[PDB]
Amino acid sequence: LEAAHLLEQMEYVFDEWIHLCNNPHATERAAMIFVHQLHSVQLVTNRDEFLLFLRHALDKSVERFEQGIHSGASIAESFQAVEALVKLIIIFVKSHSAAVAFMDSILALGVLVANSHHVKRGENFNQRVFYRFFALLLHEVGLLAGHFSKSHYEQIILNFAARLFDMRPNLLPGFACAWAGLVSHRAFLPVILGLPDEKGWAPFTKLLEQFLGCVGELVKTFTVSSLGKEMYHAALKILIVLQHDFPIYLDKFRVQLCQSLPLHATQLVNLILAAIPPNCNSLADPFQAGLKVDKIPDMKERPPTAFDSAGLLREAGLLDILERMLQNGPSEDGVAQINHAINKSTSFGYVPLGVNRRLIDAVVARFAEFAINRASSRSDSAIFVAGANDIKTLQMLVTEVSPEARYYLVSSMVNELRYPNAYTNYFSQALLDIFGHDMSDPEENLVREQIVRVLLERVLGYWPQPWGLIITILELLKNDKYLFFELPFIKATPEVAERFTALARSAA
Repeated sequence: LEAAHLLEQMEYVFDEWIHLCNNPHATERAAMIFVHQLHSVQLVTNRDEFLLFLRHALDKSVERFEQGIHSGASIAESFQAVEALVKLIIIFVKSHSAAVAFMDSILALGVLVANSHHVKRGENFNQRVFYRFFALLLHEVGLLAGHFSKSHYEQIILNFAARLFDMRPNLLPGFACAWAGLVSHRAFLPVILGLPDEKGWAPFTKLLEQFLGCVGELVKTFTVSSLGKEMYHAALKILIVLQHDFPIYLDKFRVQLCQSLPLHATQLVNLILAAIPPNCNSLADPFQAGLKVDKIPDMKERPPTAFDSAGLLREAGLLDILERMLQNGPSEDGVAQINHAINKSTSFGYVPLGVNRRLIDAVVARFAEFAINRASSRSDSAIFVAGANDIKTLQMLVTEVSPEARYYLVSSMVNELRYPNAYTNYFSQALLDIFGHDMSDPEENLVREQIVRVLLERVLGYWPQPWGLIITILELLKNDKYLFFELPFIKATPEVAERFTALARSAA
């Protein structure tokens, strides 16, 4: 009843504020008179009444924008309503942590209004006005970087990353394009990763995994719509930027990002893997002369990882048995217990169809870590040992594991061989050892078909490949005993053989 009058008062105040911003014959002093007057005439006494005013103002800004666009006015002319709101907002944040709590409340406010216009108008949602709102706030805060303390500024950035996640394409699918532009925005993306001690890497990787996953699902459904193209192109551009500007982050969180993407999305995944650290200059041409990988310094260095492989296994309660198998050699009961946990994603008439990706990625990662400890202890300082228990543990693992499940098992190892490092080194030696194990046996031959089928898919595409990818395959080609040419898989596909032969003829 009386509540209707209150809203009409809030709307009237905001209208007067817009007119002041639009009037060129207005003095600069006029604006600060308006804001001081807001508290004296009891228009806005409490902090809640201010938020309510800002709730209604952001709502009107959206209505004003749609009004302007439909009228035929320029897009800049229609933005003046939401722009006037942001200006008033900035006035209060410079009046001063209260400022951090004030910024956070407005961010959460924008989320509420965005969700409101998506609930009330799902198909009639307009991303343009809401994107402009958050984009301006990102820009203005960046200008006030010197004002806030070093700790207060970081809190605002982290809170911004928190509020962006509250507007997921899963929860706000009609805001996906704009949300993508906010994650890739030059006022947020560089500053979140720019924070010291990698404080912003964890919030950012959460947004990105939602983003990459959103694209991946679109891609799988054979999209032709502008949405899919806009979303996929945004994915390409953001990964290209991340690779060049922040290669260390893309190297450290490589596992988490690949999981968000479907495996067959080869190009998107390749952008993550082909990334190289700035310090590394050991990148040599695989084709050149008689290149010997064993004589490389960075081949023993351990790349950084944000992946918690050890913790994920412990949480699954399978960490203890794996380490016991890495010490005591492969055990039949052990592999079977790991395999069941892998295929689990039990009751009467129940069969598993899905495979746990992350658990597999955890297991694979542990085989390399145990090789690192060995190298430090040994006088030979070699990472890979052909007669060790772990390589036989991995050997038996690939054999007894489900065909679909072994596909993810091998794909994990190939994903690890990238630029010259210990992980690339270990899995390059390990993947060949499995391929060379019991070549005469028919069952092992089938596994060899699964390995080449994965490798062939990665090199089939016309794009820069990882270093370790080419290195491993060339060794698989150059070696006589491997007889890759006369593998029943290579005998099966003529077109794949054509592509492979071209690589074999470039294999100087």
